Amino acid sequence: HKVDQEFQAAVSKTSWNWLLALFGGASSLIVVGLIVLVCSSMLINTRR
Amino acid sequence: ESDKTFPIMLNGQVNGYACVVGGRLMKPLHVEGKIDNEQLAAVKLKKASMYDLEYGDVPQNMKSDTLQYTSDKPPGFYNWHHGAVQYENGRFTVPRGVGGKGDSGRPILDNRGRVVAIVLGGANEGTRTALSVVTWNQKGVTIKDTPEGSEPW
Amino acid sequence: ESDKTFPIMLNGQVNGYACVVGGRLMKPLHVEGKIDNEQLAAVKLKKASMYDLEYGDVPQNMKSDTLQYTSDKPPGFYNWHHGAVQYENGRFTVPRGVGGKGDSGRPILDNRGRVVAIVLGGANEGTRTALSVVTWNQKGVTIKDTPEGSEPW
Repeated sequence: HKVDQEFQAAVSKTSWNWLLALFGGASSLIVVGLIVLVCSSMLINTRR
Repeated sequence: ESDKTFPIMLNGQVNGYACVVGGRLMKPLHVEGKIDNEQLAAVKLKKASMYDLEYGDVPQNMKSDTLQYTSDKPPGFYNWHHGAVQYENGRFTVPRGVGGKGDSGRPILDNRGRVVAIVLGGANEGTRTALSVVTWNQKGVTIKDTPEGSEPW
Repeated sequence: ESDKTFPIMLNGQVNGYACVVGGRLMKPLHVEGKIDNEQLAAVKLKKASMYDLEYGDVPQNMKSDTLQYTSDKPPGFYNWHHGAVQYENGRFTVPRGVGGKGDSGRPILDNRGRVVAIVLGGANEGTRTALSVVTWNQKGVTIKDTPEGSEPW
């Protein structure tokens, strides 16, 4: 084998897209949860 | 007030009061004890920790006979188990000396028999004592009004 | 109430009451029986099952002499066959032990001799009895008020 096999450029863009979608779902979900908590707290403070 | 307000027991001593308003029973969180009523002991309480309160759905045979709520609060004198409380400048105050530990959760009544606020604590300014309570609003918002230096009773 | 309120029979037993309001006859669905009046026996009763009711168009002769509905509901006391019924907090109740099965469809009367609601059922709650009924509204909207534990009379 004339070229070494790395980790970054060793998985197809289909697998990369599926993995990134599955992880970004959780990341965006926790971000949305934090945003929702902040918005609820701000609404409570404003309408207090 | 005497009939529909119950004592909370802590090793056999009074330490608070649980109030039934509009078919729901509220009790301060900071006061720890067992409700004297046997029926209310089986009522599940869901807690607003940031409001220092827990509320629950009362059983079927006491919800109508309850302290009817109200939202209109003109300044002046209002009823209280220990006497009269002055609502002025959007603040509830009492003469300095009356009230203390174990009076948390005491309902404040209206002249017509309705509830205006529930006492949680008090802070002494020297001249009077400003009561940290929960007050209601026209838009149906319950603000926990706590003057600076408030100590929960 | 006596003149313009017809019981529904079944095997010689009264099990409800039918009411002619606003020029149209109304009858509740949970009760089964035979309408007393012969002239109204020929009305095809269009059913609102989710409203637990059927309504029909009364003939020409009797549309002039009917009970009148109302939209404004000043809180307080209202007339009824079994005395005064109490209205607060968007809710109707009666002193306990008053009313029972077979009283469904009996209108609630006000001071000026007009209908404000139609009794459908009740829940006995010890201190009082909460009446599960149908009521009107400002925008011409018919709304049910059926408290928890309601039983169709």
